[PDB]
Amino acid sequence: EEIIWESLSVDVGSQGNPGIVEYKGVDTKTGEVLFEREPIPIGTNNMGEFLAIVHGLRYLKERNSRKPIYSDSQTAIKWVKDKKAKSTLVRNEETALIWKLVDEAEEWLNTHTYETPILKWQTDKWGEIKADYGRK
RNA sequence: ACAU
DNA sequence: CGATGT
Ligand SMILES: [Cl-]
Ligand SMILES: [Cl-]
Ligand SMILES: [Cl-]
Ligand SMILES: [Mg+2]
Ligand SMILES: [Mg+2]
Ligand SMILES: [Rb+]
Ligand SMILES: [Rb+]
Ligand SMILES: [Rb+]
Ligand SMILES: [Rb+]
Repeated sequence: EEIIWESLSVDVGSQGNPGIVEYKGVDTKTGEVLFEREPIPIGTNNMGEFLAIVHGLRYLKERNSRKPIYSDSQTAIKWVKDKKAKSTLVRNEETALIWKLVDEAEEWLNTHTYETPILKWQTDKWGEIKADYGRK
């Protein structure tokens, strides 16, 4: 219904899908960029959306912050809930890095706890999430 | 269909 | 127009 402004918003950006993937997290209220991942040569939109949420969880936990996380990705929210990124991307030498990071993010989820609400950013009502890359 |  | 996902 209403935006929870006291929150962290995350999003993927890419060049191609599959293609070069990056992600970032921003303060929903101010747009301040709080973290940005260096581009990964090949990944998918959904893998990057998943990594962005898990990075947000780790970022907030390290800082003892109870803020929720907004994501625009129905898929990645479910993958985090399930602790399992069900990507179709081939696992090969070219995709090794993204898959390593996804595997490590799942491993983190399986070894840590959090109460962080992971909320759907309602793009249809609120416009683009504040972490968006402005590329579409 | 919906979400990217 | 193409792609990734539930
Ligand atoms: Cl990562
Ligand atoms: Cl909340
Ligand atoms: Cl959702
Ligand atoms: Mg997104
Ligand atoms: Mg975006
Ligand atoms: Rb902590
Ligand atoms: Rb964009
Ligand atoms: Rb979107
Ligand atoms: Rb589709």
